[PDB]
Amino acid sequence: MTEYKLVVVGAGGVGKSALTIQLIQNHFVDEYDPTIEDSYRKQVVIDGETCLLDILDTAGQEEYSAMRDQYMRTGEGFLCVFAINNTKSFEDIHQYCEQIKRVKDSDDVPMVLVGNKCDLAARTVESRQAQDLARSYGIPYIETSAKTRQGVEDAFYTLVREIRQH
Amino acid sequence: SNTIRVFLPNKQRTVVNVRNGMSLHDCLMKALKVRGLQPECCAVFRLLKKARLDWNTDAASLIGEELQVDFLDHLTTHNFARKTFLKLAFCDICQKFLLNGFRCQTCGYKFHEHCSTKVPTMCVDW
Ligand SMILES: Nc1nc2c(ncn2[C@@H]2O[C@H](COP(=O)(O)OP(=O)(O)NP(=O)(O)O)[C@@H](O)[C@H]2O)c(=O)[nH]1
Ligand SMILES: [Mg+2]
Ligand SMILES: [Zn+2]
Ligand SMILES: [Zn+2]
Repeated sequence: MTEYKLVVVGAGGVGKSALTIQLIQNHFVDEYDPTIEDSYRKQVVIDGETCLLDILDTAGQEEYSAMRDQYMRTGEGFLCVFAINNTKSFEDIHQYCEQIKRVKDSDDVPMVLVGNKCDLAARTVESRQAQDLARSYGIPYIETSAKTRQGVEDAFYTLVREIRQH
Repeated sequence: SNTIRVFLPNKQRTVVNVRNGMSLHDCLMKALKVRGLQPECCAVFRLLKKARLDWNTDAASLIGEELQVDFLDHLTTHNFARKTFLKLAFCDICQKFLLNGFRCQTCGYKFHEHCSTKVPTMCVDW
């Protein structure tokens, strides 16, 4: 099988852990316990091939920001997550991606922009604004909701497809 | 900080938060459960070259330490293979008709391709 070193980044509280745990265990985490570093290995079948996803759940707190430079050179693909009900998280993910391309020293890094918490009706970030940012980086954009599991597999599978070619 | 670095099986790791009075067996339950693991199938060390600890150990007794959780002696990891079931079979997740899907020869788990993420993480019988 093929291994993929996925990394889930984003500001605090956007739903990174809830998205990852939903993918591997189909539970929905409604508690918010902050993450410092969480490693998950789950075997997956994407497009007929057996994939072992080594997903790295990172810390969104600004205290562990020095770890960004570390895992943004190890990971092969990055799931850059924000909360559609949080405009501050949408511009926070703007510099997450810019930081990725700089420490990867590349203009072609596998990334997937992900707007989370789409089950909520109090949206403040339009998809037009998100696809604007995604098209400017040449990366896909996928709206997800860790609660209803909408588009959860789509977002993780799309990043694997981006790494598979590259 | 009240944090403990813990290295989990199948080459995984986490960093748990510690509350005074809370146990070690309870502090690592969530991390072990979301990875398809059970603590009473595992033995927790504390790295020194490792010292075995009892699961009832106070989680405050090892703050700032680095632990590791390993399996007892006498399985893990699936071996998925494309199989097209001629014998009348159904999926093991949605229980609906399964003719063209995947199965792990080691576990015997059979499922559709879109029914892949709901397969248990750990695999038995090696
Ligand atoms: N309604 C709703 N709530 C969500 C969704 N995703 C996460 N949440 C909630 O938002 C909170 C934060 O979730 P969490 O996964 O911990 O976010 P995080 O990005 O991992 N935080 P950190 O960066 O500190 O580790 C939790 O209360 C969780 O239940 C979603 O899609 N919908
Ligand atoms: Mg988290
Ligand atoms: Zn198996
Ligand atoms: Zn099925």
